[PDB]
Amino acid sequence: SAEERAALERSKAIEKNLKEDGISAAKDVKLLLLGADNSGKSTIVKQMKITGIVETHFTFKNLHFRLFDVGGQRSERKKWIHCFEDVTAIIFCVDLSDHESLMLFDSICNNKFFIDTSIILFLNKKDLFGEKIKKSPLTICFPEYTGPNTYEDAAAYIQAQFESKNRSPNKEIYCHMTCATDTNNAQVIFDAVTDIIIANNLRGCGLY
Amino acid sequence: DHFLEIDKKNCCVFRDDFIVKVLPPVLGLEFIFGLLGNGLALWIFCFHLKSWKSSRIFLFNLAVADFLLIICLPFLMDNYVRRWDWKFGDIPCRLMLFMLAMNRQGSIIFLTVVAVDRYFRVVHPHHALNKISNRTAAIISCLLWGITIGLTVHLLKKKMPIQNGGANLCSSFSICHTFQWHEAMFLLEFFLPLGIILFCSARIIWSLRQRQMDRHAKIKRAITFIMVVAIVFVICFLPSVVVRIRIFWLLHTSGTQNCEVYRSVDLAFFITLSFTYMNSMLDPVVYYFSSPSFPNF
Amino acid sequence: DVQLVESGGGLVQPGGSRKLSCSASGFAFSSFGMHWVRQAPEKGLEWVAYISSGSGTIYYADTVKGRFTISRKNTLFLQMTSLRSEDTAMYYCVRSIYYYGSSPFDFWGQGTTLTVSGSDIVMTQATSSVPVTPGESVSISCRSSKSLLHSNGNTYLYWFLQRPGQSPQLLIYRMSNLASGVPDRFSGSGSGTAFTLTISRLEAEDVGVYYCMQHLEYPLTFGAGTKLELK
Amino acid sequence: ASIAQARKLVEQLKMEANIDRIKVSKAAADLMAYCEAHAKEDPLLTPVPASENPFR
Amino acid sequence: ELDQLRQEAEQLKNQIRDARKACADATLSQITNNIDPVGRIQMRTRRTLRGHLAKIYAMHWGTDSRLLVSASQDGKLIIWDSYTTNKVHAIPLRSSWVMTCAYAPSGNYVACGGLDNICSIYNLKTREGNVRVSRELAGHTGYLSCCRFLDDNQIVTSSGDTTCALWDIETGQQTTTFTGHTGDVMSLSLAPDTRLFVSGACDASAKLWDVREGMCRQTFTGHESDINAICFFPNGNAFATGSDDATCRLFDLRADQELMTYSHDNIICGITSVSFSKSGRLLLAGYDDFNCNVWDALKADRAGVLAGHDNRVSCLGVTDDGMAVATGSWDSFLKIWN
Ligand SMILES: O=C(O)c1cccnc1
Repeated sequence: SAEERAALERSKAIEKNLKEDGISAAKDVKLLLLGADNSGKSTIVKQMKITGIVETHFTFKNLHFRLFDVGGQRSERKKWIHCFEDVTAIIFCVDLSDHESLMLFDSICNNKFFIDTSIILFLNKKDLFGEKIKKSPLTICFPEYTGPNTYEDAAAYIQAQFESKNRSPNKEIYCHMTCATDTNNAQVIFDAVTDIIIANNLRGCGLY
Repeated sequence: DHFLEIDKKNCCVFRDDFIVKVLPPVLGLEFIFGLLGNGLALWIFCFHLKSWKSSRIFLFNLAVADFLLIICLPFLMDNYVRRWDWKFGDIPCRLMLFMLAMNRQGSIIFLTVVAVDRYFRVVHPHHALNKISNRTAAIISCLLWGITIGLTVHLLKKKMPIQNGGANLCSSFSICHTFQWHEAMFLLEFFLPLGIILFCSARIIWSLRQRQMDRHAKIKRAITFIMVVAIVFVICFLPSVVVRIRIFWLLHTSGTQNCEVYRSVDLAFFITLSFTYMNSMLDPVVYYFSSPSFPNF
Repeated sequence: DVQLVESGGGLVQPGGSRKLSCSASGFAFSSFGMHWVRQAPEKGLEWVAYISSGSGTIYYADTVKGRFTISRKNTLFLQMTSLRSEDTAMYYCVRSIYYYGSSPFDFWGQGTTLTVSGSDIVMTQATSSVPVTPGESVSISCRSSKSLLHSNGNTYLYWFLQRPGQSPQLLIYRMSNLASGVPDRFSGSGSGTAFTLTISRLEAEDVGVYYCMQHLEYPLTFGAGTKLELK
Repeated sequence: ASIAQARKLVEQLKMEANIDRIKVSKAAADLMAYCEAHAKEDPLLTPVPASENPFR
Repeated sequence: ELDQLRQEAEQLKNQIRDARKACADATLSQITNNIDPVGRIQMRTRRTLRGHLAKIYAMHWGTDSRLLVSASQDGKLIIWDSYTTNKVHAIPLRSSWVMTCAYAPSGNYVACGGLDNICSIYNLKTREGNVRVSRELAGHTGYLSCCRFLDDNQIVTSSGDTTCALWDIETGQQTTTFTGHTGDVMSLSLAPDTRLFVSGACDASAKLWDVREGMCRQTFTGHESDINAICFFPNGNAFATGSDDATCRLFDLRADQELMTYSHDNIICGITSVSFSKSGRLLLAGYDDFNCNVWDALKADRAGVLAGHDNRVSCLGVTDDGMAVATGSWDSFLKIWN
């Protein structure tokens, strides 16, 4: 090999930079963030601070969370949603103060790429839902609702109506109810992700 | 069934009547139970599975160690049928003792390493050990094999078979006073791996408990399987080590001057030593009863 | 624009030592491999040292190994010890980058004058000077002791032009390709063991000394140089 | 809205319908003629030997 | 008013169908029945381009058939010397969500785009030695699915806002825009002479465009589902498209209709690329089923299988001299078959 060895030195050097970038990036946790239009997404993005895809990111207990708000896409999901096949979890926001969100959940949580990927479900605006139930009953949004018109039961019924939509048995829907003033969302996301990661490790170990 | 002088020390051995009546049947049972499970496990790991992570690397090493242990067994079946008249001679005797000792040692190492792997995968899930490359696992594996090999390679150096009466003995576990490192190996390979096994299992169980995700059916699966692996280890190895302890207690308190004391407990030793082969025959617990893949196959 | 500037010249006592430094700006220095080349006070070029990207490999000429040392903040150094009477020259800092289609030796610093009180591929240029005038066409030729046409198909001859009072400019690389920014009047030619630059419709801007060079293996050999001289 | 959009659609359909169309017999036969004319210049369908192959 | 326009459009379509059916005097499969089959096309993995760390979505060959650019959702676009497997450049994208890339016919430039809506033009031959963005082309209302250079100064892009567009890379502006699909323009290919190009859309139609006149010149249909990939037959008088309906079709420009259909009962996965060989006699199609199949493009039967990947193939491409056919898949390894 003549001056075709300096070329090989360059090859190895940028192979080294590729691996060094990759092992540094593999420390980050990726989270697709979703919901219907105006369903409070931006508020939990704001609590954590920082026309295409919109990546937010934040750092918590030595994990780096990359938090993709994809809803800017004015096009059908099926032809790009397979980009996000590799995310650690899907974060799904529902505004209780608002029902299209329920059909959207039915559509995504059974999608062929995501039957193995868990959903973290935030029922935003619980306080406004408490106010709403005090003035207009839950039957307006769910004519089949058969139970008392009180927050502690109506809200759990909405939670059940969402969680009933997953048809594959390899996932869990980690619920939460957010009053929109809470700072705890980072901890909720974090320990839901820890459960998800140990479940993935138990699968990878063949122990589960 | 009397006595011996070997290795510059008083030793004893007993060709008791019961051994051919019990041990070759049990050991043949271990041989078939081991091959039918472990060979198919290697088959699955080679053709049915198609990718690796460090966990799968250590499980494959465990299966290999068990395979070589199982491959030992038919000679020993013949050896016990021959009442320890070892036909196959010098080189087969030395390589067989070496391998068999190494395979206990190695299967124990990969049980221990699988348990440590589970600990770091569940108790410290973000830790760097959980993200090592398959090449890293391979070099760790070769070092593990290295210690299991080198710590017992001397069995190729020692002379065998040992001849007395109507027999030519191909064995290491004769009774006698000299504590050659083989005994320290056989003792510590139980107790230190038992410590690691139980520590890791206890912390995995506790972390899944305090996390309040113990409620789920598949997490209940994980919990129970973590515990049964430890129980299998205990029942397979403890009855043999306690008998070696009794042999040393009798040697300490009474010596070899009346070796007829030792006949039945020596028979019991080899009977329970077959348990240590049971740990290999019961290896399906680590690959078939768990996972979705093995019930799917 | 791309720029290389060196410092540390002047008179030195023989047997002494000196460090010469090269300061690089306007380009991604870390990714280049940098050479040192030296011109004796009235003679053709001679190669001195090389240091690759990431400092992975380093080479020296036969008369220099161990007496000098090359090291590289966008700065490159040549550390010289036991300077002999022969080591006086103008020293040029020369960049180069290696990958398929790249163009080594393509830019040369302005250079510092320093003065003091057999298996290698030999190369010859057959004519010391050629008289020529504008509008004519001319030919300069070069030969090597070992064939340069390598198994991977390339033939590693390079051609440089030194106009009087300038650092050399790369004209042709790997015996056919024309360096970027060079007028189309130039062309490479020949194969195997003998090579030829052809100048069609020569101009006063082409008056100067032409050096061929092999890059097949170190130490790199420059030709004796042909002066295409006016009228 | 709809009047202009439908006008564009029908304008396009009518402008496009006027295109001249040849018989499929010809349109297929000369694809065969192309394939057979350049079968001598295709390394993938006739295997190239290792002496000529650059991907040795 | 509107009903009359709808009825007249319907009648225009019935005239289209009548004219196209009138031209179908014989089928390609019937005409080419007597041609000798191409036989069992055996091929082997001469190279494996290890070095990407996430799913690969695109590849493209230089006009010299030696350099190749491959881009993945790790955020790197890498240029490979295919004869030695060396990495020539590695380009860190300003965003990790790439879906397409291209290598200019001169070799001077590389282009890339994806969910950003933006299409970035890298300059490989910079005087500064490193490789940098010469132009970021912006203006689509959705993801850019596919793009190709016509020449160094102008590039054509295809996007999820039902629109293809032609850019002047100097000014960074749309010299022409091609509205007219009912859905995403999922894939594209410029013809050999670059006077016209086709795009396969997620409304299951493929349309023929004129890049000078700026108008749709013909419209082809026949798939039941989205067309994931498309390209011209090397003569430039035919093209072939591959759908998520698990089949490929060959369309003729002058006969305005589908000539042949490539399918088999054991195949249910969608196509992800469909590319001809240099003679046109082979059509190589990449499938979501992890496999890739080589079809005799005249006889319409399986010539062979390029099976080497642990996950779906996202791209495929034959060199300009026909000497090899690369593939690239989501298991992050490109592989050269020959
Ligand atoms: O299992 C053993 O190590 C063994 C078996 C028979 C004799 N000596 C040792």
